[PDB]
Amino acid sequence: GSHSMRYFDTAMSRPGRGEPRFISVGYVDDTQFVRFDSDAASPREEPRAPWIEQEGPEYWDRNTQIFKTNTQTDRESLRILRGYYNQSEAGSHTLQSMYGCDVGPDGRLLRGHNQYAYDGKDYIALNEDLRSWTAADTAAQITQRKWEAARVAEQDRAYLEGTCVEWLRRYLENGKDTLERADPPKTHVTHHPISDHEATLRCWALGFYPAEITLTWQRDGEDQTQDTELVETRPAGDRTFQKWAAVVVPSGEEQRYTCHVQHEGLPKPLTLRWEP
Amino acid sequence: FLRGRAYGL
Amino acid sequence: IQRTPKIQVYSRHPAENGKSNFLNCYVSGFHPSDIEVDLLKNGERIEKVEHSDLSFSKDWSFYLLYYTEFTPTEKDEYACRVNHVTLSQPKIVKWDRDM
Repeated sequence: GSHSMRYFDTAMSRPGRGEPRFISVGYVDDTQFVRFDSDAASPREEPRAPWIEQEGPEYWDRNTQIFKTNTQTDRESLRILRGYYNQSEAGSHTLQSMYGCDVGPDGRLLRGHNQYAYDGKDYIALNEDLRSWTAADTAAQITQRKWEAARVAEQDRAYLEGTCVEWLRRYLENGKDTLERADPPKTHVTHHPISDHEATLRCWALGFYPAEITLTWQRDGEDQTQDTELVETRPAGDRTFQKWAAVVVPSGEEQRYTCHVQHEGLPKPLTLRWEP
Repeated sequence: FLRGRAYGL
Repeated sequence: IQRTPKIQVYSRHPAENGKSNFLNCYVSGFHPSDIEVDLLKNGERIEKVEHSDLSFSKDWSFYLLYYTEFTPTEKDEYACRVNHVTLSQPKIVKWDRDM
């Protein structure tokens, strides 16, 4: 199927508590493979991604050097952002960025990403065209002007179409036995009375990978979007994910409700009912 | 593989 | 400006009394990133608990998984206690086998 590589970067100022902490976490799909942290001298490889162990000292020296450079740039960006927003030196602020690429089954670029946020709000993002920017406010229009003057979009595009796609193809080949494996959900339906005239039906999906899944309840073949309580997909801690969807139904009507489960690990969607 | 951020905000 | 955490408490595998498992507390949808998370056994803080590396979703909100190896029993009650800037007092979510 399709695959993605993403880095999630966070720089947080902590006045009176040293220089801003900077963290960069890399993912292939829903598998974290590396973590860089300014609080640490060396990167940390994830044990659930042993395929990254394959990389030599040239890879690590170059990535460590890039991370140190990025740490310097983001620390300087936080200082400049305080100024752009007329903020005092007293408060803690956060700068985040996410970037990476999506590739099709052929390994070709489907799309690139490069977005930034300041204090949890969109700041500036590279558009899908990989040439123009979306600036959220007047401060980000200042950055957009500096970046258009320095032709930054050309440099980010070069990374996204080049390095990003090439390295993702390499990680996928090295970790093919795991990264290309979808684990289907293990499913079951539970039933608990709420009152003498209503009961909750809960449809469970456990042990699946990747995280993308669709759980829907239907009543007489109609989606119950508004009446379904859907928890956020959660990590089990062993590479897999879990999710549930519940619906409150009139007692005696349980057989009119069917849970529909869609996941990459399944050849065709599952239809489940409560089995008393 | 990391991307180098040459220009700041 | 600030987002309060969502909290789920659950086990890695379906719980079985006497069988070794992992107790999880997933905190997500919060901003800013500083958060205090404790896993509790019968109201008491479990001293050594591991956690995932700070990351975030497409909407920029942070998430973390706190976990510890455990063996569920009939009498033992587990919970997660979370504190964040958005919360006036710590929020306690109990582990319910069917949640």
